[PDB]
Amino acid sequence: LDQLIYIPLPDEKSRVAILKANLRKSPVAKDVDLEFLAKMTNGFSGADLTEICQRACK
Amino acid sequence: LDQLIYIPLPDEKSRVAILKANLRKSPVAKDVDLEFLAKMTNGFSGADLTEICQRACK
Amino acid sequence: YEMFAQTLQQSRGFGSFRFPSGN
Amino acid sequence: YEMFAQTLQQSRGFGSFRFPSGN
Repeated sequence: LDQLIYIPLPDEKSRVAILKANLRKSPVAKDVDLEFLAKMTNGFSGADLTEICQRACK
Repeated sequence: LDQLIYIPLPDEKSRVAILKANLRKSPVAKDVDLEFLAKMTNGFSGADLTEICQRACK
Repeated sequence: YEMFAQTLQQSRGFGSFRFPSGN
Repeated sequence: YEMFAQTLQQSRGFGSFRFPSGN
């Protein structure tokens, strides 16, 4: 194992794409502004966004 | 000294009022949206907001 | 037990979170 | 700071304390 690769926390565009990808199973309403959510969260990882989506569905 | 009083980090409205109070000396342009700034910052204290305003003036 | 319960608190913030009501 | 604030909590109890309403 030679190549060391660092994987940081996601930025705004990646959080947009993560929130889009974690919601293709559920039907959401079209007035939900996901870009506003991704702008508001800074230190979140992917598991945190998945936790938010799961609590909403619950 | 009897009464213990805890003073937390400021919330959104307090950050709005801090950014307004730290700019009465300088002339700012009227298209600056301070409420957007106060919505974006969460863990900032008063010294951080004063630092931002000072770097802008510089 | 109260201290371990407070270690599981949410982020100190995000109350009164609202989307922009834009028509 | 939150933990030191919780060390200054009152006794975990005594909420809804009421005198006996005796005529």
